[PDB]
Amino acid sequence: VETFAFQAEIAQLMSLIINTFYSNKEIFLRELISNSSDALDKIRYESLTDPSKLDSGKELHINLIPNKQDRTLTIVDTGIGMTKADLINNLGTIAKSGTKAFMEALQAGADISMIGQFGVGFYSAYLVAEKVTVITKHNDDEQYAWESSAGGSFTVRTDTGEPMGRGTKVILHLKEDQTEYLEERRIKEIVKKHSQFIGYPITLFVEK
Ligand SMILES: COc1ccc(-c2c(-c3cc(Br)c(O)cc3O)noc2NC(C)=O)cc1
Repeated sequence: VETFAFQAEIAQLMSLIINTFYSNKEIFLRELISNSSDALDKIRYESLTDPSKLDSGKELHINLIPNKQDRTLTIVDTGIGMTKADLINNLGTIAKSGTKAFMEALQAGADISMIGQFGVGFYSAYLVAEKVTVITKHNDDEQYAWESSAGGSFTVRTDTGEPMGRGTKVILHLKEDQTEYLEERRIKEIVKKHSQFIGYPITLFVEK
């Protein structure tokens, strides 16, 4: 397990998200579904010139899986997946500029719900999750697990759990007072409100 420090600007963003009073927390789900859609768009596009890129799975879709016993909401997609370099350095490089723009927008009157316009919507997960685990698999690369409970650090390891084929699984370990996001009616409501036109099937699993 390797441990890394967030860039200071990203740590500052995470602290703002965790500490600012803001009731409209449900927007986290739109942001993660949007990221999944983006990753699905990319594998679809690349498959048009190299069909073998779908050897790791032809189905392009998103599953939402609540588990009340583990207190997790999991978002699974079969998108392009992230590489080790994506997780450790490269996406963070991009996030630095988006965070700067977002911060300046907030100071100037914008609200947290506009976060995705700056390319850093992932971090809205910390509105509802005490810990986020991201399991991801890109073609021709290994399966990795990224994880953070904020506080300025994250970890990355090669994942020895169930093989995914290709794509990304975001496991939200929900805060104790945010368990509404495990309820079927609540998730359905949020998907219909904010993610109704996503161009891939979204299957909301039910609990056993
Ligand atoms: C908004 O920035 C993004 C958006 C998506 C990704 C991504 C992902 C990805 C990342 C997150 Br977090 C997520 O919730 C879902 C995803 O499928 N998998 O490959 C990618 N790789 C690419 C290039 O999309 C990475 C950065």
